[PDB]
Amino acid sequence: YQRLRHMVNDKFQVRSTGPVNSLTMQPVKGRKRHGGIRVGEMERDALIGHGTSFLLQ
Amino acid sequence: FSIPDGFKKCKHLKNFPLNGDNKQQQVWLIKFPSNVDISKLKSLPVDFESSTTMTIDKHDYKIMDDTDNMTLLVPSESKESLKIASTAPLQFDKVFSVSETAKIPAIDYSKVRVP
Amino acid sequence: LRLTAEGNKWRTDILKTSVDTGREAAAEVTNLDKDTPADDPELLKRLQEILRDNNKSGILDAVTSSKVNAITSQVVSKCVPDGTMKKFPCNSMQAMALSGAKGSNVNVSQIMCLLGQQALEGRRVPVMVSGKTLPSFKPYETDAMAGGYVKGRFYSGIKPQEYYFHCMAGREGLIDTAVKSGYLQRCLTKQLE
Amino acid sequence: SEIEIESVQDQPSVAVGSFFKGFRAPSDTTFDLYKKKEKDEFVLHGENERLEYEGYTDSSSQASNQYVVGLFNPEKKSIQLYKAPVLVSKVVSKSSKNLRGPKIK
Amino acid sequence: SVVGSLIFCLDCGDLLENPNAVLGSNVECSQCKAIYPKSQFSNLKVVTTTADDAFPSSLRAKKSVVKTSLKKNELKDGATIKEKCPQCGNEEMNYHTLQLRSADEGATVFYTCTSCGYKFRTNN
Amino acid sequence: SSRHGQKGVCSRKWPTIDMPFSETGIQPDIIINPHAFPSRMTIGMFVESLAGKAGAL
Amino acid sequence: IVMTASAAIKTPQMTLPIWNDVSDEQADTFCKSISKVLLSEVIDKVIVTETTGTARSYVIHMRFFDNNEYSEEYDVSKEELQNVISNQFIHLLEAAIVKEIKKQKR
Amino acid sequence: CEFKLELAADTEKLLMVNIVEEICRKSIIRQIPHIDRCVHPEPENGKRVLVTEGVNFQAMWDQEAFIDVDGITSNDVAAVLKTYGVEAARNTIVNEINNVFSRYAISVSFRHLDLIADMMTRQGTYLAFNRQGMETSTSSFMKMSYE
Amino acid sequence: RTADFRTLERESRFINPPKDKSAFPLLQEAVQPHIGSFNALTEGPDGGLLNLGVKDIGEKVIFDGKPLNSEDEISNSGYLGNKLSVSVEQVSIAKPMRKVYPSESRQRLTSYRGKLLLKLKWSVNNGEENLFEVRDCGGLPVMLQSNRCHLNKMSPYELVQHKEESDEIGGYFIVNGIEKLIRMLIVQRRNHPMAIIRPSFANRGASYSHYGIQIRSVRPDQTSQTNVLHYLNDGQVTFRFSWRKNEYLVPVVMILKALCHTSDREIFDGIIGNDVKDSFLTDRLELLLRGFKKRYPHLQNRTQVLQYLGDKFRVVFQASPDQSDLEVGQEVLDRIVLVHLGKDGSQDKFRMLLFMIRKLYSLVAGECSPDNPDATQHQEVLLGGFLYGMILKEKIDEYLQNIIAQVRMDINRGMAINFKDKRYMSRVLMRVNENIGSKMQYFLSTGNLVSQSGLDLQQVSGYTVVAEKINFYRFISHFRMVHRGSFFAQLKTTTVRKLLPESWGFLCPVHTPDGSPCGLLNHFAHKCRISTQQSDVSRIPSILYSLGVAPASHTFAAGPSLCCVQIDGKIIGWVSHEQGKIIADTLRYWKVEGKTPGLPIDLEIGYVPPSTRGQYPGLYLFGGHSRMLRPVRYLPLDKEDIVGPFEQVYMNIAVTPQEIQNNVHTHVEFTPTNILSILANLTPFSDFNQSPRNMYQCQMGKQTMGTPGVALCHRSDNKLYRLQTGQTPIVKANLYDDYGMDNFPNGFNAVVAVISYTGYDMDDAMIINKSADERGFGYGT
Amino acid sequence: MIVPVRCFSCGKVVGDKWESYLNLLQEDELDEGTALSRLGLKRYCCRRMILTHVDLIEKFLRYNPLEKR
Amino acid sequence: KAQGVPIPGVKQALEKKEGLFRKHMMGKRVNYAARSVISPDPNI
Ligand SMILES: [Zn+2]
Ligand SMILES: [Zn+2]
Ligand SMILES: [Zn+2]
Repeated sequence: YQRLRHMVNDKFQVRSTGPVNSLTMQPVKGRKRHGGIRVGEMERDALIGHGTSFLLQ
Repeated sequence: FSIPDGFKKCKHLKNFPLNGDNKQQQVWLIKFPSNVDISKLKSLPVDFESSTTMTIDKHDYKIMDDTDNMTLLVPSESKESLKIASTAPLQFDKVFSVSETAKIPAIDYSKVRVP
Repeated sequence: LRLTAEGNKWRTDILKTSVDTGREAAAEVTNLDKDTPADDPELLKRLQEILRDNNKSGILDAVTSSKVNAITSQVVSKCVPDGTMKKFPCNSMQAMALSGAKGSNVNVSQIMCLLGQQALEGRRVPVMVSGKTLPSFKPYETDAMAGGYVKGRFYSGIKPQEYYFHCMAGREGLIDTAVKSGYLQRCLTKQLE
Repeated sequence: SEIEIESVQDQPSVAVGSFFKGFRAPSDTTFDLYKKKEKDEFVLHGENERLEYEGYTDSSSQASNQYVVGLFNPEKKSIQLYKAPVLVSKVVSKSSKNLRGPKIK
Repeated sequence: SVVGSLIFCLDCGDLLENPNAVLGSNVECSQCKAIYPKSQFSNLKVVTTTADDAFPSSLRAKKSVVKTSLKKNELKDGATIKEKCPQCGNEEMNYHTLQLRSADEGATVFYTCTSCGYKFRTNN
Repeated sequence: SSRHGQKGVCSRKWPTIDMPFSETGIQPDIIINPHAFPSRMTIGMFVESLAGKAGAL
Repeated sequence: IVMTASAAIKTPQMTLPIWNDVSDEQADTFCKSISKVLLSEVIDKVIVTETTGTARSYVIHMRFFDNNEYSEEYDVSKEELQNVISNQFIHLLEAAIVKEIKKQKR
Repeated sequence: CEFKLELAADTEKLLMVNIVEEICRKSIIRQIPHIDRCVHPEPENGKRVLVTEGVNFQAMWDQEAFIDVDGITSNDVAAVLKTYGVEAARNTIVNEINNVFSRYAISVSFRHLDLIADMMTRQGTYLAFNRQGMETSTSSFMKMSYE
Repeated sequence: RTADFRTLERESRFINPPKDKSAFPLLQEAVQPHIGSFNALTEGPDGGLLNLGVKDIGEKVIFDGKPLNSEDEISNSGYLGNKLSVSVEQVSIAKPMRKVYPSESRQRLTSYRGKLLLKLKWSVNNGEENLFEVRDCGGLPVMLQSNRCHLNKMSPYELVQHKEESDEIGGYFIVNGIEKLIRMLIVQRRNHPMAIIRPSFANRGASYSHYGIQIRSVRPDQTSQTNVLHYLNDGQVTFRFSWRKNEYLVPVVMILKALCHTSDREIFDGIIGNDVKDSFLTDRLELLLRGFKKRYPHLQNRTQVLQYLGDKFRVVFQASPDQSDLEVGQEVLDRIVLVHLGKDGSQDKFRMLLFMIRKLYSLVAGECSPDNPDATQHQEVLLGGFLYGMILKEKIDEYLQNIIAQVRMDINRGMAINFKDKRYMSRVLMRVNENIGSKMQYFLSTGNLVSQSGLDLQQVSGYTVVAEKINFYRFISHFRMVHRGSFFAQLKTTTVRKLLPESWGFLCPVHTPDGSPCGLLNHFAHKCRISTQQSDVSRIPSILYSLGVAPASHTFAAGPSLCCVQIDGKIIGWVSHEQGKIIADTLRYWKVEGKTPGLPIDLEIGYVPPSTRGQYPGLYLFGGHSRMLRPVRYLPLDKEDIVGPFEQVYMNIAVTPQEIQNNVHTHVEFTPTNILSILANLTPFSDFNQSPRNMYQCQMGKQTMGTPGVALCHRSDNKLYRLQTGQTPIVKANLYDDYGMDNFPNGFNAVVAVISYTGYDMDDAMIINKSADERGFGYGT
Repeated sequence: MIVPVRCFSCGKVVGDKWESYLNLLQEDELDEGTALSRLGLKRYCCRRMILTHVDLIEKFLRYNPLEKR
Repeated sequence: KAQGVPIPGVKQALEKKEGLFRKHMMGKRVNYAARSVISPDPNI
């Protein structure tokens, strides 16, 4: 057996309230910088899908 | 012209028996490798078509014969140098080419193909 | 993964008819009566005509494939499960395919019987300008193995010639996944939201 | 069928020069042969009122191949062999030796 | 030397102009002003045949010694596996193999019925 | 991963008391699920298993 | 369909439901009728004997397949072939040669 | 068919074979407009049909003795819309999208397809899900967030 | 009685690093195309590559206008003037040394730059007086374990004593502390006319067809120059080439008449052989000859053609202002048309050009099938060291251009002084950027190709990659990895990625990555070798002529109806197809036999038999650099034979000796393991695994936390992954020992049970024993 | 690196049996199998522990930044 | 619609890649969120 060099979650992160960009005032990009997880157009579409307007809000 | 350097003009040229009577005359062209000695051989075995066999001091040869531009220049006189051969331009009656052929050994299958 | 001595005998006997299949199909597409020999000079000239055309080679590949795949189906139908040494419910390899836990009878047949005809982009194995499918095979060889038909199984192993053919099939499967609904769904969702 | 040879000449006498397909010439002009001293290289040169002929031997062909020309008898069945060099001959015209300025604009 | 529709000089080897473009009764070479013709050169003709591959058709395909087209039904599906038909209940069923998605993902099976002729797609 | 392209993430570090124990008294170092092999068809690993055992003994 | 609503589909098709009173042979004959041949499809060989005279003389010989062969493969008569060559082909050939003379001199 | 062509002395050399070849494959003796080949496949679910490799309804309308003119199907949506109307094109969209899924043995509820088709035919035309079809939409913000 | 592991032998070698020849020669044979390539840059016949390269761009002349100041003569008005001729006669890297070892650079995080020596030739007033000054050319990176490097003649005891690995491979460059290697590239096979159908050719110009010929001519200094032939729908043939970064088109009948004095009938006999009755050819050739006579009626001799060519290219080739149109014309020919035959070989260039026209016409008619560029048979491998030498030649050409630029600045202002003064030369030279070392350090640090010509390559980036040492398996695979090209990665074509039978024994069928680099980032077979140079090539025409090859200069007959004999793209003669195979078979016989001195074993004998609408026939022999070569067992004599991918296509090579069929087999493989890579061979029972799982293992072994080295206490790498408890495999291929993989363990032998018990293991999840982990099982740092 | 203390699978001390194993292969000239048996390793898990040990520490030690040459 | 890399205009700012509307309105980076590798569990 061979042990592969990659950590299982090297991309393991958690953010409550971290730093934000000046222009958008939205969570800044960067795991180590206490950055935010992006909720993209497809996740927006899925939240519209469930008819779950407060989850989208 | 005069050029190139180290080249001397050919003054003496040996006689060529050219007549072209009629029981007729035949002009032959032969190709030979540098390895074989022409002055050593006093007899050349040759037959019609591509089929030929020759062996001169361990080395084996084959005389390829083909039916069918090259121009033959025959000396009329030693002082007249060289002139184009004609009867009525001239072409060779029979053209031959000596090719060195080597005998490739038969594969010893009983020794190489093993279960 | 093992077949019984009885079951393995059936496998070798059905696969013994596959040697003729290669030349039989090659003689059918070429249109030659009494089934001409594999080394026939007119047949070899006729197969060359097929080699130079993409459509003609397609007719040859589809005919030979259907015929060798019929030999594959026969092996699988006979040997699995009536020829397997260990049988269901104890044969776990067989059990997982039948239960729907993991795998299918196709995977089971590649393991215990044969890999079959290695199909590349709907056709057989690619062939060189010389008429050779590999430097090991004869130019314009009328054999199923030369076309990519693997008689070997993963339990017994694949013959070096067979293994190279399998690799071509494997790589082709991988590239299509990498190369090939994001924009199609995005266009509908923005107009239907 | 073994054919006998009467005489062999290792001295310059008769030569062969290839031009192109369909070469006639006036058939009254002369061709001056030259020699350089393992293997000897030959140079051919001719002159005419409107044309000029120039020939030479291939360096890669001379050291590797030895060409010979012979005359055959229909009754005696004997060949008289004479060594002949093959000269790659080109023909230059009156139109040649024409050129413009070394540097134009 | 005359070849087909081409007329070449015997002295230099230059291609002589067409007898219709230049002045009548006499033709001359551009390199050396050589004396020509002989009127024995004759009205030159060239027999140019068609490519044979230039006209691809169903009839030209029927003129080929090898098979160029398959019959309406004379082409049977070779691959067959014992599987229960979800349509009604049949034993004989055709199949197809191809490795879709990533190198980690499994193989997809494409089933086909013989009684009706219904295609299928299921990985496991 | 084994030398047969059978990679898997560490789901848990199972205790030896809770681990299945052999007749010999050995508990496996690594546990591979049998449902991995029917789809991958990595029979090289299967023969590697009985070869490695034979060579160890 | 969904993304481009193309009026120029790659494989445009028509499904024609045939009656019961029309047989399998009749339907196949009908398929051929809709089926259409081209001058290329009936020609076997073309021999052009270019003779330069006076005047460039071009002897164009159209060697077709046998009359019964193309009539059974394309449903085309010899009369149908005559009209196309005498009205279309020669007018199209003359226009192509004139265009090639201009392109040579341009 | 033999015919002689006489050209001027100034016309000189020309590649007649290549010129003839190109015009022969350009010359039509026959062909029904917009149709290339008509084939006879195996009867689809018991229905006796003929599959055409082209679209021209008005031409097939003349073959009433062979074809049932009230059942002549076509995959080309725009061609169906032009001759038979918006509701016919709408029915072609739901059938054609279904053919794409049924081939890969994927079942999609017709409630979805009917909605998609109704949205494409909302303007009485054949609109696609793209910048062009979207032009006729009230929300400029929806449009701005598309492209 | 077994295929055991060396335990006693291993541990003794671990303590005692050999003082003699290093163990595992296959490991050094793996980096053989890398080290060898860089070795040929200075060592070998004709002083390596650079000396030849400087000669090609040997002189640059800049003239500043001045009055001649002589007596009454029109020469004063014409004063081109006096030429401050400049030249370079020799360039040589001295060393990267006060000797300095490679290891110091790694700790120091600085480039292991070697000092360059560049001496000039300054000639003025037609070179009456010339002064040569040896000047620093700047600093350039030097490959480790190369001739320039001090470790070239080193040993394993000695390597450990110099803080390196006992069996250190090399092949890479230490640049700013980062080990970077030049990636090998798949490029068109040198000196071979290729008939290709491309729709790209049509969309460029007016009435352009798909048909065309492409030959990649290579200079002895390894720089390439591609010449393309185009068949226009008019019946015209055009010659395409590239200078600077622009394409240029010239009529083929013009480039033919410039090479040597010939008649229109000499061109006719040269292309059309005894097949004079072929109406297709009779018309096409008339279009060419009449077209040239119509367009250029004034060009009636070789000199006029050269002058017309010189007049139109005097600006682009920059050859001015004293160089005549005859000189510039010849300069164009010598630098562009079929450069593989080189200068003083215009007769050879003429013969090869006629052959390309006949091949082009055979492709249009259909007599010849198009050659596939994506296939392994019609390609070679551009080695790193050769690429390094090419860009070096480019930088020294730029260096000379800069000297002239400084003189042009000087003469266009203050005027300063004369060229005969050494003081002025020394003043110009220190005002010019001579740091070529930094320019070469940039290429090895960015992979970006900055060039005035752009070489004969399509891409401009990614020529260099970090020699990633995360584990030895990934590290050794880098030096066996070959890429088709970065340009090919951005294409919708799948034919390029397709594994082909032409790759058998050259390109590994298993070892290719998953996803985007699939079928593009290939790996060579473990027994595959790449040509570093050529020898005895000059003695082979003598052997061929003796075997019945009729000389091309006397024969005058061409076409697919007859066999064409060529040696490294040099058409030497003509023979029949029957005799063509006889020569090809008899050559191979005297090749394997150590009795013949003029015939080398590494020679490629590419015979192409005649076929019905198949490949263009001929006897295309090869001996040159970059060729793909592999060993096989030749059935008669039972001896080793070296085979290339071009000749293999028509060759019948059995896999196992039991599969040898009578009258249809000439060769047999030594071991079928010769067709796989190092990593592909290392996979246990791979002939029992499914195809994509064997492929995934190569990628897995490359990503494993194993041993990146043992000399880590003298390293300073970005990041390293080290398995603490390495173990030797019980189940292993014997080639594991042949590459001494026990020096770098990649895993551990574990008790594995195929069981569904815990419930936490399912498809992509596996269970590890707690007590095993507690005992240090699979621990890493 | 060095011989592991205890067998990964069961926990039987293996670290004291490395140098003794090489002595049984060198001086005693025994085979791999019989040597392991004399050390008291009958389970195949304990058997592979020493049998499969590489001992890269001897290769690693040859680089010493504390002593000259 | 200028020059012919220049400084981007306000039109370019609203359409940088996918655009301000797509990258920062229709989709957004969020607070009170976490990411991790999933592991199987039959006991939950
Ligand atoms: Zn003339
Ligand atoms: Zn059914
Ligand atoms: Zn233990």
